[PDB]
Amino acid sequence: STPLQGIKVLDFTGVQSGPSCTQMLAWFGADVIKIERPGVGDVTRHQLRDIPDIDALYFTMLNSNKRSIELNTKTAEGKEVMEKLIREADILVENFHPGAIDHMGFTWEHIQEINPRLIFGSIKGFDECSPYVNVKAYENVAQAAGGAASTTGFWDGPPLVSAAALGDSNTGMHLLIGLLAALLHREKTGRGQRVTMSMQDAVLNLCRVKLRDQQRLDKLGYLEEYPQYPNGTFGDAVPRGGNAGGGGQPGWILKCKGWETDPNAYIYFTIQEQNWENTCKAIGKPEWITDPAYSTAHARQPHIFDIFAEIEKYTVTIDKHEAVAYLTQFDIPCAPVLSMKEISLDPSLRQSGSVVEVEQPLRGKYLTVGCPMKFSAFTPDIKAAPLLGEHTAAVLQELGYSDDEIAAMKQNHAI
Amino acid sequence: MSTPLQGIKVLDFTGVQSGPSCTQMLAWFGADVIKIERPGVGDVTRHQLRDIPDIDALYFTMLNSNKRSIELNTKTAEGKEVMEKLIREADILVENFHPGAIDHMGFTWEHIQEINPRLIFGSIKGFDECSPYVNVKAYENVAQAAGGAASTTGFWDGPPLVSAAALGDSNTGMHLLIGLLAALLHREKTGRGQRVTMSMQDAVLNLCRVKLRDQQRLDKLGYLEEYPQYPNGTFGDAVPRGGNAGGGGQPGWILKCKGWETDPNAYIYFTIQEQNWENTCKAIGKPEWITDPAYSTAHARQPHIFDIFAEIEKYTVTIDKHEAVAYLTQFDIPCAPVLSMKEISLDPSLRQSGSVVEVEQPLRGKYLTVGCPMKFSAFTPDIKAAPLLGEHTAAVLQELGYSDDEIAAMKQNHAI
Ligand SMILES: CC(=O)SCCNC(=O)CCNC(=O)[C@H](O)C(C)(C)COP(=O)(O)OP(=O)(O)OC[C@H]1O[C@@H](n2cnc3c(N)ncnc32)[C@H](O)[C@@H]1OP(=O)(O)O
Ligand SMILES: CC(=O)SCCNC(=O)CCNC(=O)[C@H](O)C(C)(C)COP(=O)(O)OP(=O)(O)OC[C@H]1O[C@@H](n2cnc3c(N)ncnc32)[C@H](O)[C@@H]1OP(=O)(O)O
Ligand SMILES: O=C([O-])C(=O)[O-]
Ligand SMILES: O=C([O-])C(=O)[O-]
Repeated sequence: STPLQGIKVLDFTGVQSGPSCTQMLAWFGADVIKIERPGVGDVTRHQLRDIPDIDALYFTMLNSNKRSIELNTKTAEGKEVMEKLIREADILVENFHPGAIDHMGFTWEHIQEINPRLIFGSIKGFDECSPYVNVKAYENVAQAAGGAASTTGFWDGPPLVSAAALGDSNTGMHLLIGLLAALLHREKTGRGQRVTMSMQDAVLNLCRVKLRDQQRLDKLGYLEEYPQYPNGTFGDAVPRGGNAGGGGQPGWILKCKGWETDPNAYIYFTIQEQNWENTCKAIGKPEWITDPAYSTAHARQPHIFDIFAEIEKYTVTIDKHEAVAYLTQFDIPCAPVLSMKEISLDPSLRQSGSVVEVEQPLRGKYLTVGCPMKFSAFTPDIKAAPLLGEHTAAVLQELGYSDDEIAAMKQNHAI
Repeated sequence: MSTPLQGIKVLDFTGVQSGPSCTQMLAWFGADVIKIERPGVGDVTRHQLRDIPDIDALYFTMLNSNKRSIELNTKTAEGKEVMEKLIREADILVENFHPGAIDHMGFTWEHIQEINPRLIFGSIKGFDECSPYVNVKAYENVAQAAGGAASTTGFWDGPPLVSAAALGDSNTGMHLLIGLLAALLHREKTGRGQRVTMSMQDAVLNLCRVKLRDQQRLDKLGYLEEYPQYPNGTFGDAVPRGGNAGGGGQPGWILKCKGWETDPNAYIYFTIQEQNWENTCKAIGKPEWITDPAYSTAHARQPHIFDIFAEIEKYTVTIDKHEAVAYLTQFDIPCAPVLSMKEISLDPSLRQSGSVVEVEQPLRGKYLTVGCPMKFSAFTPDIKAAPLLGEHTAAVLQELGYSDDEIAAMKQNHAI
């Protein structure tokens, strides 16, 4: 068995936020029916193609294990099919621009009459209450609005976006939590419900510790662990802190051998509070262990960049991998800045099922990020992403449509 | 009637941020969450970066709302027995201790199963069990380094950069939460618990799926057509940093608005949406660019896209970010202000949506927390104070069936 065996999902989503969510649902065992615009399909099929005329990697990495139907829900037949699908499904997911699904006639209120057991998941850029409620949102728009860009980067540089999908995949993961909770809830109420998740909120959730800092800053007028303390200045808003420890312990990104030509010849190095002695032994500074300018976090802070400068006299003489292999003997929390190339070839990520080679029709092999959490009682089986409308006939037949009904839909551009 | 996890009992061994974010959500969903804490010490976040002397820090109160706290030393004969009885009565056990730590207490996953075959065991670590870094301690930024985020965040002429967002911590907690919910759904069918593990490296990698897409494109082709480096810069063998480029979204950049020279947040993100070129040109008074073949497609714009962004900035710098956005959105341009944490903390709509929540804590009074991020039509989480250390020890022990003599003996023996 799988966790979602028997669950039926209607997947209206496109791009990244919505499809990351329903991809996971499929991996957990749900039957995920991707509803696509006839002749067009999810925009990621044509975005940044690396092989001419076939589905792009953006699409294949987000749509493994799904089924694809072409269905134009703005036709009379399409709306009826859509209604039959809602009637038989457990879950409906959409991440269209605000209004979009409503204007098809498929608003929450109509959905409940058709299927009171259905769980409706909706992703938007912004909440119902927001002044930005009808604003279209892409990844970095949510990063700006959710507090991440404000607090990421350097104090003497611009706001900076994160490479990580804080707005897209992160939001899809947050809706997934809601959908799972809603399934557990339905076990008790006998009812579906609506779950919404905004991109702004998904970003904000991950910046909880910066909202901690803002309150500290409001009360006190300073942040004792930030690079600006005590010889710089604070304004009224949490500032950017470069490569400071954030939610972790004090740390920095340090150069290792190769840095002048290799943009990834670096480590993250943590000065953990209780590990100062080991940290000093590691770098051959036994005289720093009990020196009152060095022995506590509070004393180190005013000259912490001298201390990082001193660790860097060692780290630049060896490869990041050598550097880490040594320092971890001293129980220092550290790790190489791994490039996407190193991650793509890393044997242990293959073994753990974190990076998965999948075979796609026409394309052949590609790599995807696998199911990130591991279960002792089940292993996801990660498969190819569907060709556009590959499963239209089968889905219509499962609903009870005759061959004549299907041929009429095709004639009428409903599929 | 009725919350999603009503009747669910959770044993929460977690400390810091990754495990506690997970169990906080479990509590908001209705679960009874028992935080097991070291006697006289508690979760380290109680003492980290206190803004008020002698009381629980905000790091703690923002991560431990709605939980119960017991002081219990599981290294004592009594503590191990209480722990066993707690595992027998619980649905879920969550831990994020250093590698080895919970094993060395005498309830190994294999031992947990014998005690309660219905129990779901959730475990967070920095790295997976076959990683060469399996025993490495991981904080937030260590996971960001190892998971590919730091490598691909920042500028091409600067260092790797960490993200402010908790990619390693709260993100990993959210990923374990997904596993725990799925495992509860799976138990409805099997009648059995299971172990769910989540590493911090994997949580970061999951959010960088689009950079793994780019690595493969780069391996096949030798270039990334949408990256700032194309076509007039150079590519190496690894996905490079691209500054404020659109990433998984459409081409875009962080642009200066009025005040930028003194306000580090006087900026917007501006997206050039492919199907919106005409409106974009109208917005900026460049009607002549609509069909100019140097401008009319994404492919044609790319070699001189920073000129285009520079031209947008001649408008955006004359006006403040909020006005810039109210104007541009009339043209269907995807944009938003770079909101500071100050703006977010005071934002009325975030209060109205339950996204920023004012909670009243004993001794401290009011604080703000990030609320339950997704919204449910059939239920509203009730977000409460975080527990004082050991506040619920007696209650939990009595629920297990211990007498007053048994509890007094535990206290004498430093088991609580
Ligand atoms: C917000 C964040 O999560 S930050 C990111 C790091 N967090 C993670 O989730 C990654 C996994 N965890 C870790 O790597 C580690 O817990 C770290 C690096 C965060 C911290 O490690 P440390 O502070 O050095 O030790 P840690 O808090 O894990 O445990 C210390 C000891 O307390 C013991 N302990 C914990 N709770 C109890 C208890 N109730 N009774 C008795 N002992 C206890 C542990 O078993 C361990 O003891 P041991 O070395 O004698 O076997
Ligand atoms: C790369 C990233 O950053 S991903 C960010 C994703 N964003 C979200 O998830 C939040 C909500 N999404 C959005 O705001 C938007 O979908 C955007 C901005 C991402 C993209 O929007 P657009 O490309 O302008 O249009 P979108 O794909 O939403 O829909 C366009 C039309 O297709 C229609 N449509 C969708 N599926 C179908 C179908 N099966 N049959 C007929 N029409 C359909 C929609 O109803 C809409 O029509 P309408 O404007 O006449 O009402
Ligand atoms: O959390 C921290 O960074 C600290 O304790 O200094
Ligand atoms: O997705 C993109 O960035 C694109 O299509 O250029």
